[PDB]
Amino acid sequence: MQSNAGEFVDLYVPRKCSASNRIIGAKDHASIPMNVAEVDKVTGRFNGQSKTYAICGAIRRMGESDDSILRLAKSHGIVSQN
Amino acid sequence: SAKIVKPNGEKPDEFESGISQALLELEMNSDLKAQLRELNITAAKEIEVGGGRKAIIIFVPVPQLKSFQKIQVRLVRELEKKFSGKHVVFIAQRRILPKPTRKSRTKNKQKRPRSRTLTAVHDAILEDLVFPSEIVGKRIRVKLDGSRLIKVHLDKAQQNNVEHKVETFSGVYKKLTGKDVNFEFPEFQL
Amino acid sequence: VRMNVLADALKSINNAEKRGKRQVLIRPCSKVIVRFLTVMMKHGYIGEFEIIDDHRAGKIVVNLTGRLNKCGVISPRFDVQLKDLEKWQNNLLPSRQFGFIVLTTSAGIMDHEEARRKHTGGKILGFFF
Amino acid sequence: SGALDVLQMKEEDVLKFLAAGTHLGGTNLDFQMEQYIYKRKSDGIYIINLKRTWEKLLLAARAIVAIENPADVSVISSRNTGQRAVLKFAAATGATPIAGRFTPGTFTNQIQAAFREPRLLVVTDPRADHQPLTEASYVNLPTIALCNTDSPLRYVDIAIPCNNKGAHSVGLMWWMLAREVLRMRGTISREHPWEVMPDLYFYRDPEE
Amino acid sequence: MPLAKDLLHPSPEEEKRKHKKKRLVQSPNSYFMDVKCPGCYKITTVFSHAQTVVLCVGCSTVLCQPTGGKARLTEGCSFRRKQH
Amino acid sequence: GRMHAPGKGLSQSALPYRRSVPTWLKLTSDDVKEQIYKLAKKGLTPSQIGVILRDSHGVAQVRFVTGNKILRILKSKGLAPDLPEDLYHLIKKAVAVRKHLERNRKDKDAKFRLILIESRIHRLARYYKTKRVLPPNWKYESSTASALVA
RNA sequence: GCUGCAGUUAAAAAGCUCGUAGUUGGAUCUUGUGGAGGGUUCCCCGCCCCUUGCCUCUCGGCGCCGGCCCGAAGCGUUUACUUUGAAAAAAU
Repeated sequence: MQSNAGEFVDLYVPRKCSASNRIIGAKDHASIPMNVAEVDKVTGRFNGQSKTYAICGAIRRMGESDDSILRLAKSHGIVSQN
Repeated sequence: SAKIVKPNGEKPDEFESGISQALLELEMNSDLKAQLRELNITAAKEIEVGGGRKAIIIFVPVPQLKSFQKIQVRLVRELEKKFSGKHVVFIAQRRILPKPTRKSRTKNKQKRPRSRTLTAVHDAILEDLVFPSEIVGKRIRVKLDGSRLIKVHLDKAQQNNVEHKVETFSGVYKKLTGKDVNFEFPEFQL
Repeated sequence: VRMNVLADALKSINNAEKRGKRQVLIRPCSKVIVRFLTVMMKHGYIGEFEIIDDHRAGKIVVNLTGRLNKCGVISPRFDVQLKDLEKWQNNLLPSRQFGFIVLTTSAGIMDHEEARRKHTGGKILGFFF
Repeated sequence: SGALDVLQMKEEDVLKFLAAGTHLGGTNLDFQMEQYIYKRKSDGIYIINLKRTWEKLLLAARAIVAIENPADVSVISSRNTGQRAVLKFAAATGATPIAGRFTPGTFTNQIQAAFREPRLLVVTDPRADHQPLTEASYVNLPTIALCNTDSPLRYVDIAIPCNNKGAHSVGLMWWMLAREVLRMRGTISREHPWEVMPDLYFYRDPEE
Repeated sequence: MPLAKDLLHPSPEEEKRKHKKKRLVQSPNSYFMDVKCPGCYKITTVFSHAQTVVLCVGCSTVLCQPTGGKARLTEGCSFRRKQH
Repeated sequence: GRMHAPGKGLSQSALPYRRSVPTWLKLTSDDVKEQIYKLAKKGLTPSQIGVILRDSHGVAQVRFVTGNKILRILKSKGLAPDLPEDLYHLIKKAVAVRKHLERNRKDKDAKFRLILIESRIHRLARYYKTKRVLPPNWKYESSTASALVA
């Protein structure tokens, strides 16, 4: 958040989950980032740069996460057709 | 002749006269006369597209519209070759009215028919462009900049016939209405 | 029955947004509902929407994000007079920095920030933020 | 996937899946477990697809790789069949096994001499190991597991469908899991057959 | 819902197995059929849920027995769509 | 829901999107008219007429092959009935109820049900009389029921 | 308790239904382009058919070269609504 002074106020900007486009708390203990490791996709070996996601605790605890992680990954690798 | 076989509406134009001439000539000829009848049109017009092609429009009186729609393909085929490389399509000449309030003056003489309103005409116009396929669905999409694109799902009866005409209808519709259209076919039909 | 069409529409989008759905089904379509959702789209609270056509009253399908929080109806439809406006705008909005009460005027349907710049009051329809 | 054939289905493994009866699946469905089933049989059996198994195996495995230190991807199983399997798993790839009765409060406590604090979990059968799953959402652990066709999905980020009512279906699936992680992280990859047997990942079973 | 729903486009035929007015675009599920039973060579056309006895003017003159559902045929012959 | 029963149901007919179907139809507009006129002679009424056309002929509806409907076709002749069939069928019914009540006077159930059907006449009438499809002097009575049924 | 209350058990829904007044009531009958004011399309003249709907004219000005053109005169089916004016004693 930016004032007319140009002072960039607010203690931190909180992360916004890709599960359902909404923002998690600071004591929500069911909200998990999950790092998937990319591979070269020519031999099948680790290659550097991870794809990281984040999911909110609310959709997790009702049990929607299995579809959400699949849908996110389906538009990338290592699922492209299921 | 050729300048007096189409009633008022763009009476002296070279191409338009040459269309009417060979049109009525064929209808009197005995080559086919079981789907052709001597009648008059009511106008004609030639309008291009950005596809690098021209297309002719033939209007009709509209109660006579039923007979023109009968042959419509054989006839159009002959005129595709006679005016080479141009598509030819029939349409119906439909009047459209201002609101009964507050532009043109009236004494509320009539009710403003709902078969002479604006919306009823633009629906009827769409039926003529893709006449040999008929229309199974319509859907519409709205864009983030307030534009609208009107998808039209057409029957797969006579699919190929209008699928080599599929772009040229869109440039036609733009000029006649003002509206944007696209076409598609499904794989599912009643 | 369904005496208020607009009132039945918005409750759906409210319920749906809470669960996290990003496609919905709203019926019946009305022209009033179209221009409503147009305003809600421009500002960027919802995405593009598709009007299925029938020959009855239509049905609408919407693409939405988690940005929406609450859109309400106000029944009955009160008048506003551009000094009554401020009294309203306090009550329906959580802030002075965001949210838009919507209304209809003789200059067409629009948000309140826009209506004040046309200098015309009118009848209030709903709100959102 | 998108790799040429080195991250795609192999002719060999299809035979192993079908010999161990993984394709067969229980007589019930959920509203989340109907996107991996194709259809039902003449019989009450519901037939899991193996194409759908294969993709889910991979991105599951790629996440298990992604930790820098593998010594804290804590595997858990309490049913008898998945005991012998997990022990060889956590010997092969660096992990910490928890066999048998969980003893709850493992990650919640601060004072307990069996305290653990992993990052991931890989659980067999959600509805036998419900205690660690519930406890996962108090310490922000991602979760992976093997679902039947009717196990409840809730605190399961990614599933890896299986038959898992016992037999060879259990041990085979843990063996395949350990094959993949070594191809990707290690240098065991050669795309020519691994020495280790799926035989010694199966259940001990009452002996002769 | 899994929150992956597609309502823009219908399902292959799982949309076409629901109640007829809960389909995206309404349709009947009834149809006609062009029937020609032995001995009266004419193309009769009959509705599937006829509700009434249908006659033929030849030797045959009975073709349906009314039922609440699809009417029973007196002789099991002839089914067409026809066309649309 | 039902106006004097608690039930809430569905059985409403659903028409197709396309109305030029099924595109093989024998007979055309003028032909349909004479086909209709014959039926009204025989004692059929507009609802029955459309059934007997639809079931055994290529017509789906007369709405979809002419600009008219079954009632308007009869009206152009002047062969239309003097009051709606709808109104008639209510009045036709209520006389039989009154007969059963005279034959059996301990049937309180019947007495109740008559009040429902009775009120349903008056409500229906209050549509018609404002639309000038009846005389504005017309009123429902015991006496008028007797005369209109026989 | 209109804004802004409550009615399973804390005070509390007529035994039940019908019914006139009252209150409330589905969908449906128009969008794009040059100039001008503000962006990069979009919100005072006009254009596709419409554009402050029409005429009919005649009396009293403006024109241009007897002849011709356009402001004022009836109004757009009616209300509410909204916006502007007029109009309002002082003290408070």
